[PDB]
Amino acid sequence: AAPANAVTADDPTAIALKYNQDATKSERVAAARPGLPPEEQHCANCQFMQANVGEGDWKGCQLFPGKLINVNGWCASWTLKAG
Ligand code: SF4
Repeated sequence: AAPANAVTADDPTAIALKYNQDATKSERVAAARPGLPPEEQHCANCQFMQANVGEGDWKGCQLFPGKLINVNGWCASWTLKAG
C-alpha cells in the first residue's frame, strides 16, 4: 500500500513526466533516456532519489517535494545516480 503522500497517477507533474511507481508498467523503453539501457532504469538508481527521505521502498524524489516515490518506479526525468 502506498503512503499517504505517495506520488499518484493523478498528479499533474506525474502525468507530465510519465511517472509510475512500478517501472515495469512504465514507458522507459520508449523514452530511451541516456545513462543506462532503459530496462535497467528505476528510481533507486536515479540522481533525484533522496535516500534520507521516507522509509523502506518509499523514498523522496527531489522533483516531487512533499511526496514519496517508490524505489522500483520510474519517470521520464530519470537520470543516472552519479553522486
Ligand atoms: S526523477 Fe528519478 S527518482 Fe524521481 S520519480 Fe523520476 S526516476 Fe524516480
